Amino acid sequence: SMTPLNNIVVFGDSLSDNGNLYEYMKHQLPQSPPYFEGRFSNGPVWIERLAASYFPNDPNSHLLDYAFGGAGVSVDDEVFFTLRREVNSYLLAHQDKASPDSLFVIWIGANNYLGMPVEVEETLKNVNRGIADSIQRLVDKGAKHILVLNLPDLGRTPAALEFGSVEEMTYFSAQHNNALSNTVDYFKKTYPEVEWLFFDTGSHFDHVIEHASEYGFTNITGTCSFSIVDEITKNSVLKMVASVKPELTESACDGYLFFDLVHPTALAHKIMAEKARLMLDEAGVEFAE
Ligand SMILES: CCCCCCCCCCCCCCCC(=O)O
Repeated sequence: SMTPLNNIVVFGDSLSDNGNLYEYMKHQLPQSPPYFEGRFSNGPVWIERLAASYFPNDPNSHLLDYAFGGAGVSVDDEVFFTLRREVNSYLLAHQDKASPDSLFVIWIGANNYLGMPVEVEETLKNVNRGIADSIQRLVDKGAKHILVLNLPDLGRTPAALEFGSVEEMTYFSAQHNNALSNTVDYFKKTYPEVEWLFFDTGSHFDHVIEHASEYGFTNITGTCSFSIVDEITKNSVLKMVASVKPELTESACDGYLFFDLVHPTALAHKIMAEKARLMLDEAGVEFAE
Protein backbone atom coordinates (compact mmCIF):
# COMPACT_ATOMS: atom_id res chain seq x y z
CA SER A 1 0.00 0.00 0.00
CA MET A 2 1.10 3.58 0.74
CA THR A 3 0.32 5.17 4.09
CA PRO A 4 0.00 8.88 3.12
CA LEU A 5 -0.99 9.59 -0.46
CA ASN A 6 0.68 12.45 -2.28
CA ASN A 7 -1.60 13.04 -5.25
CA ILE A 8 -4.90 12.34 -6.98
CA VAL A 9 -5.10 10.91 -10.51
CA VAL A 10 -8.55 11.14 -12.09
CA PHE A 11 -9.96 9.41 -15.15
CA GLY A 12 -13.34 10.57 -16.34
CA ASP A 13 -15.45 12.75 -18.58
CA SER A 14 -17.04 16.21 -18.58
CA LEU A 15 -18.05 15.73 -14.94
CA SER A 16 -14.36 15.71 -13.97
CA ASP A 17 -12.46 17.61 -16.71
CA ASN A 18 -10.59 20.61 -15.28
CA GLY A 19 -9.87 22.22 -18.67
CA ASN A 20 -8.23 19.57 -20.87
CA LEU A 21 -10.74 19.70 -23.72
CA TYR A 22 -10.86 23.50 -23.49
CA GLU A 23 -7.11 23.74 -24.06
CA TYR A 24 -7.19 21.43 -27.08
CA MET A 25 -10.19 23.40 -28.40
CA LYS A 26 -8.16 26.66 -28.27
CA HIS A 27 -10.56 27.95 -25.58
CA GLN A 28 -13.51 27.77 -28.01
CA LEU A 29 -15.43 24.97 -26.26
CA PRO A 30 -16.88 24.98 -23.66
CA GLN A 31 -17.28 28.71 -24.34
CA SER A 32 -16.11 30.52 -21.21
CA PRO A 33 -18.02 32.60 -20.21
CA PRO A 34 -20.67 31.35 -19.73
CA TYR A 35 -18.81 28.18 -18.70
CA PHE A 36 -16.09 28.61 -16.06
CA GLU A 37 -12.55 28.52 -17.51
CA GLY A 38 -13.19 25.47 -19.66
CA ARG A 39 -14.92 23.34 -17.03
CA PHE A 40 -18.32 21.90 -18.00
CA SER A 41 -19.96 23.95 -15.24
CA ASN A 42 -20.02 27.53 -13.90
CA GLY A 43 -17.38 26.83 -11.24
CA PRO A 44 -14.57 24.40 -10.43
CA VAL A 45 -15.47 20.74 -10.67
CA TRP A 46 -15.76 18.38 -7.73
CA ILE A 47 -12.33 16.75 -8.07
CA GLU A 48 -10.53 20.10 -8.11
CA ARG A 49 -12.31 21.12 -4.92
CA LEU A 50 -11.42 17.78 -3.36
CA ALA A 51 -7.74 18.22 -4.24
CA ALA A 52 -7.76 21.73 -2.77
CA SER A 53 -9.32 20.45 0.47
CA TYR A 54 -6.18 18.37 1.02
CA PHE A 55 -3.65 20.74 -0.61
CA PRO A 56 -5.04 24.26 -0.24
CA ASN A 57 -1.83 26.09 -1.22
CA ASP A 58 -0.94 24.32 -4.51
CA PRO A 59 -3.70 21.82 -5.32
CA ASN A 60 -2.82 21.59 -9.00
CA SER A 61 0.61 20.12 -8.22
CA HIS A 62 -1.25 17.25 -6.51
CA LEU A 63 -3.93 16.62 -9.16
CA LEU A 64 -3.31 14.84 -12.47
CA ASP A 65 -6.65 15.15 -14.26
CA TYR A 66 -6.81 13.04 -17.43
CA ALA A 67 -10.56 13.47 -17.94
CA PHE A 68 -11.74 14.95 -21.22
CA GLY A 69 -15.22 16.22 -21.88
CA GLY A 70 -16.90 13.72 -24.21
CA ALA A 71 -14.89 10.76 -22.93
CA GLY A 72 -16.39 7.37 -22.28
CA VAL A 73 -15.77 3.67 -22.63
CA SER A 74 -15.33 2.55 -26.22
CA VAL A 75 -18.41 0.78 -27.60
CA ASP A 76 -16.74 6.13 -33.50
CA ASP A 77 -17.50 9.87 -33.39
CA GLU A 78 -19.71 9.32 -30.33
CA VAL A 79 -16.75 9.43 -27.93
CA PHE A 80 -14.01 12.07 -27.88
CA PHE A 81 -11.52 9.86 -26.01
CA THR A 82 -11.69 6.61 -24.07
CA LEU A 83 -11.04 5.60 -20.49
CA ARG A 84 -8.47 3.12 -21.83
CA ARG A 85 -6.58 5.93 -23.59
CA GLU A 86 -6.65 8.15 -20.50
CA VAL A 87 -5.15 5.35 -18.38
CA ASN A 88 -2.56 4.57 -21.05
CA SER A 89 -1.66 8.27 -21.26
CA TYR A 90 -0.97 8.29 -17.52
CA LEU A 91 1.03 5.07 -17.86
CA LEU A 92 3.07 6.33 -20.83
CA ALA A 93 4.28 9.36 -18.86
CA HIS A 94 4.96 7.24 -15.74
CA GLN A 95 7.21 4.54 -17.28
CA ASP A 96 4.29 2.08 -17.31
CA LYS A 97 4.04 2.20 -13.50
CA ALA A 98 1.02 3.22 -11.41
CA SER A 99 2.30 4.95 -8.30
CA PRO A 100 1.38 3.21 -5.01
CA ASP A 101 1.09 6.64 -3.35
CA SER A 102 -1.62 8.02 -5.66
CA LEU A 103 -5.38 7.92 -5.23
CA PHE A 104 -6.69 6.78 -8.60
CA VAL A 105 -10.24 7.94 -9.31
CA ILE A 106 -12.56 6.57 -12.01
CA TRP A 107 -15.89 8.29 -12.81
CA ILE A 108 -17.02 7.27 -16.28
CA GLY A 109 -20.00 6.07 -18.27
CA ALA A 110 -22.41 8.99 -18.33
CA ASN A 111 -21.26 10.14 -21.78
CA ASN A 112 -21.99 6.70 -23.25
CA TYR A 113 -25.59 6.58 -22.04
CA LEU A 114 -26.44 10.23 -22.77
CA GLY A 115 -25.52 9.61 -26.38
CA MET A 116 -28.80 7.66 -26.25
CA PRO A 117 -27.33 4.67 -28.18
CA VAL A 118 -29.61 2.23 -29.95
CA GLU A 119 -28.21 -1.01 -28.47
CA VAL A 120 -29.19 -0.99 -24.81
CA GLU A 121 -27.68 -4.17 -23.41
CA GLU A 122 -24.50 -4.18 -25.50
CA THR A 123 -23.78 -0.62 -24.32
CA LEU A 124 -24.26 -1.59 -20.67
CA LYS A 125 -22.07 -4.66 -21.14
CA ASN A 126 -19.26 -2.80 -22.82
CA VAL A 127 -19.18 0.12 -20.40
CA ASN A 128 -18.90 -2.34 -17.50
CA ARG A 129 -16.27 -4.38 -19.34
CA GLY A 130 -14.21 -1.27 -20.12
CA ILE A 131 -14.28 -0.12 -16.50
CA ALA A 132 -13.24 -3.58 -15.26
CA ASP A 133 -10.44 -3.71 -17.82
CA SER A 134 -9.01 -0.34 -16.76
CA ILE A 135 -9.23 -1.27 -13.08
CA GLN A 136 -7.38 -4.53 -13.72
CA ARG A 137 -4.74 -2.65 -15.72
CA LEU A 138 -4.14 -0.13 -12.92
CA VAL A 139 -3.81 -2.96 -10.38
CA ASP A 140 -1.44 -4.85 -12.65
CA LYS A 141 0.79 -1.77 -12.99
CA GLY A 142 1.00 -1.21 -9.23
CA ALA A 143 -2.01 0.86 -8.11
CA LYS A 144 -2.78 0.50 -4.39
CA HIS A 145 -5.67 2.98 -3.89
CA ILE A 146 -8.63 3.09 -6.29
CA LEU A 147 -11.86 5.10 -5.89
CA VAL A 148 -14.78 4.15 -8.15
CA LEU A 149 -17.84 6.40 -8.49
CA ASN A 150 -21.21 5.19 -9.81
CA LEU A 151 -23.70 7.32 -11.77
CA PRO A 152 -26.49 9.68 -10.79
CA ASP A 153 -29.96 8.97 -12.17
CA LEU A 154 -29.47 10.33 -15.69
CA GLY A 155 -33.25 10.39 -16.11
CA ARG A 156 -33.14 13.53 -13.97
CA THR A 157 -31.16 15.49 -16.56
CA PRO A 158 -33.01 18.25 -18.41
CA ALA A 159 -31.83 16.44 -21.55
CA ALA A 160 -33.82 13.31 -20.69
CA LEU A 161 -36.87 15.36 -19.72
CA GLU A 162 -36.81 17.42 -22.92
CA PHE A 163 -36.06 14.50 -25.27
CA GLY A 164 -38.54 12.14 -23.60
CA SER A 165 -35.92 9.55 -22.58
CA VAL A 166 -36.38 9.59 -18.79
CA GLU A 167 -37.20 5.87 -18.55
CA GLU A 168 -34.32 4.86 -20.80
CA MET A 169 -31.79 7.05 -19.00
CA THR A 170 -32.90 5.83 -15.57
CA TYR A 171 -32.69 2.24 -16.81
CA PHE A 172 -29.12 2.76 -18.03
CA SER A 173 -28.20 4.38 -14.71
CA ALA A 174 -29.69 1.66 -12.52
CA GLN A 175 -28.35 -1.25 -14.56
CA HIS A 176 -24.93 0.38 -14.82
CA ASN A 177 -24.79 0.96 -11.08
CA ASN A 178 -25.86 -2.58 -10.22
CA ALA A 179 -23.18 -4.06 -12.47
CA LEU A 180 -20.54 -1.64 -11.20
CA SER A 181 -21.24 -2.62 -7.59
CA ASN A 182 -20.68 -6.25 -8.59
CA THR A 183 -17.41 -5.28 -10.28
CA VAL A 184 -16.12 -3.42 -7.22
CA ASP A 185 -17.15 -6.30 -4.95
CA TYR A 186 -15.18 -8.68 -7.19
CA PHE A 187 -12.02 -6.57 -7.06
CA LYS A 188 -12.32 -6.11 -3.29
CA LYS A 189 -12.45 -9.88 -2.80
CA THR A 190 -9.71 -10.62 -5.34
CA TYR A 191 -7.22 -7.88 -4.37
CA PRO A 192 -7.45 -7.36 -0.60
CA GLU A 193 -4.00 -5.73 -0.75
CA VAL A 194 -5.47 -2.76 -2.67
CA GLU A 195 -7.50 -0.07 -0.92
CA TRP A 196 -10.93 -0.05 -2.60
CA LEU A 197 -13.11 3.03 -2.20
CA PHE A 198 -16.59 3.55 -3.58
CA PHE A 199 -18.81 6.59 -3.83
CA ASP A 200 -22.53 6.03 -4.35
CA THR A 201 -23.30 9.07 -6.49
CA GLY A 202 -26.64 7.47 -7.30
CA SER A 203 -27.89 7.54 -3.72
CA HIS A 204 -26.29 10.90 -2.93
CA PHE A 205 -27.82 12.62 -5.94
CA ASP A 206 -31.25 11.22 -5.10
CA HIS A 207 -30.84 12.59 -1.57
CA VAL A 208 -29.97 16.02 -3.00
CA ILE A 209 -33.06 15.90 -5.25
CA GLU A 210 -35.29 14.86 -2.33
CA HIS A 211 -33.96 17.80 -0.27
CA ALA A 212 -33.08 20.17 -3.06
CA SER A 213 -34.15 23.41 -1.36
CA GLU A 214 -32.22 22.47 1.79
CA TYR A 215 -29.09 22.06 -0.34
CA GLY A 216 -29.74 25.46 -1.96
CA PHE A 217 -31.51 24.56 -5.22
CA THR A 218 -34.75 26.25 -6.29
CA ASN A 219 -34.88 24.80 -9.84
CA ILE A 220 -33.98 21.20 -10.72
CA THR A 221 -35.50 20.86 -14.22
CA GLY A 222 -34.37 24.03 -16.03
CA THR A 223 -30.94 25.22 -17.13
CA CYS A 224 -28.81 28.29 -16.40
CA SER A 225 -27.49 28.32 -19.95
CA PHE A 226 -29.70 27.91 -22.99
CA SER A 227 -29.10 25.45 -25.83
CA ILE A 228 -31.02 24.69 -29.01
CA VAL A 229 -30.30 21.13 -30.15
CA ASP A 230 -31.33 19.48 -33.42
CA GLU A 231 -31.84 15.74 -33.94
CA ILE A 232 -28.24 15.07 -35.01
CA THR A 233 -27.16 17.37 -32.16
CA LYS A 234 -29.09 15.38 -29.55
CA ASN A 235 -26.59 12.59 -30.21
CA SER A 236 -23.90 13.67 -27.77
CA VAL A 237 -22.87 15.64 -24.70
CA LEU A 238 -20.36 17.68 -26.70
CA LYS A 239 -22.93 18.62 -29.34
CA MET A 240 -25.27 19.84 -26.58
CA VAL A 241 -22.44 22.00 -25.17
CA ALA A 242 -21.54 23.40 -28.58
CA SER A 243 -25.19 24.42 -29.05
CA VAL A 244 -25.22 26.75 -26.04
CA LYS A 245 -26.23 30.29 -27.04
CA PRO A 246 -24.04 32.32 -24.66
CA GLU A 247 -26.00 35.56 -24.90
CA LEU A 248 -29.07 33.79 -23.48
CA THR A 249 -27.43 32.55 -20.27
CA GLU A 250 -29.24 33.65 -17.13
CA SER A 251 -27.25 36.16 -15.10
CA ALA A 252 -28.32 34.79 -11.67
CA CYS A 253 -27.89 31.02 -11.50
CA ASP A 254 -27.19 30.35 -7.82
CA GLY A 255 -30.43 28.33 -7.51
CA TYR A 256 -30.13 26.01 -10.52
CA LEU A 257 -29.08 22.39 -10.16
CA PHE A 258 -28.28 22.22 -13.91
CA PHE A 259 -25.97 24.54 -15.81
CA ASP A 260 -26.80 22.98 -19.21
CA LEU A 261 -28.91 20.08 -20.44
CA VAL A 262 -26.74 17.52 -18.61
CA HIS A 263 -24.11 19.23 -16.46
CA PRO A 264 -24.63 20.35 -12.86
CA THR A 265 -23.78 23.79 -11.53
CA ALA A 266 -20.90 24.84 -9.30
CA LEU A 267 -22.85 24.29 -6.07
CA ALA A 268 -23.59 20.69 -7.04
CA HIS A 269 -19.87 20.14 -7.64
CA LYS A 270 -19.13 21.68 -4.24
CA ILE A 271 -21.62 19.34 -2.51
CA MET A 272 -20.13 16.35 -4.32
CA ALA A 273 -16.62 17.30 -3.23
CA GLU A 274 -17.73 17.75 0.39
CA LYS A 275 -19.47 14.37 0.50
CA ALA A 276 -16.53 12.65 -1.20
CA ARG A 277 -14.13 14.15 1.36
CA LEU A 278 -16.32 12.92 4.23
CA MET A 279 -16.35 9.43 2.71
CA LEU A 280 -12.57 9.42 2.36
CA ASP A 281 -12.14 10.73 5.92
CA GLU A 282 -14.41 7.97 7.22
CA ALA A 283 -12.29 5.42 5.34
CA GLY A 284 -9.14 6.83 6.95
CA VAL A 285 -7.46 8.07 3.76
CA GLU A 286 -4.59 10.44 4.54
CA PHE A 287 -2.76 12.84 2.23
CA ALA A 288 0.52 14.66 2.82
CA GLU A 289 2.88 16.78 0.72
C1 LIG B 1 -22.61 13.71 -3.41
C2 LIG B 1 -23.34 14.85 -4.10
C3 LIG B 1 -24.64 14.41 -4.73
C4 LIG B 1 -24.96 15.24 -5.94
C5 LIG B 1 -24.16 14.81 -7.17
C6 LIG B 1 -23.76 15.97 -8.08
C7 LIG B 1 -23.60 15.56 -9.55
C8 LIG B 1 -24.84 15.84 -10.43
C9 LIG B 1 -25.02 14.85 -11.61
C10 LIG B 1 -25.81 15.42 -12.81
C11 LIG B 1 -25.77 14.54 -14.10
C12 LIG B 1 -24.38 14.54 -14.79
C13 LIG B 1 -24.28 14.09 -16.30
C14 LIG B 1 -23.06 14.79 -17.04
C15 LIG B 1 -22.68 14.28 -18.48
C16 LIG B 1 -21.38 13.37 -18.61
O1 LIG B 1 -20.72 13.24 -17.56
O2 LIG B 1 -21.15 12.87 -19.74
